[PDB]
Amino acid sequence: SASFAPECTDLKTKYDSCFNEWYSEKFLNECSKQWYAYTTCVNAALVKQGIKPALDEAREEAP
Amino acid sequence: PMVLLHKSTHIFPTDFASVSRAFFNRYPNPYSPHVLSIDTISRNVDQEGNLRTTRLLKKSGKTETWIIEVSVVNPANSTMKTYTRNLDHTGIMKVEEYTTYQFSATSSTIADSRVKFSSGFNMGIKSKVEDWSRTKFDENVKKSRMGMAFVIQK
Repeated sequence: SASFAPECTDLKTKYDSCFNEWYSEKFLNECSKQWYAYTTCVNAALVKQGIKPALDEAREEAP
Repeated sequence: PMVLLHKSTHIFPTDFASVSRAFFNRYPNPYSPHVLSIDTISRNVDQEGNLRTTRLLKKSGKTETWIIEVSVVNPANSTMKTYTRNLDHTGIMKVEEYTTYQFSATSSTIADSRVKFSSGFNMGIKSKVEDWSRTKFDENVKKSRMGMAFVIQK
């Protein structure tokens, strides 16, 4: 399973494996460290893709 | 706008835990080559003890589309509800899918799915046809009145 941002894909796998264990055994929030890593990467990627084009377009001036 | 609903039922011969974990680990598989990425936006244990999850998929086709997937897992009732819908191209068509998984008499997990396809272009076509009919009506009325004046002239 990939991610919309490739740099996050490995942290995504590291969260997914832990959550699979947590779900299969315990639940049927102990994976909070990999969750923090993954959500930080995904938040940064969302910021980049969705916001920055507008800023780089609005940065067009005599520097 | 235009709405259509279809329903189907499929029974997985497995436990609710296995089917639910499989739903959460569906890709990649040879039967779904169009999915390009999945991401977990939110996941928590609600006040009622149910797991609420919101994931974000991206898919290709004939060209790429974002999809939101909302899911609730009640472990006490061994039930699961899933809902999916595209986030972009919503003005063209909106495809929503709602599925309920339940679990012992047949010892199987029943999944009742219902998909609602709503296209919004039904009004976008009507608006252009409306402008077209207004133009044609003006032209034809002018031509007919001018012909009537011409024949009064004789």
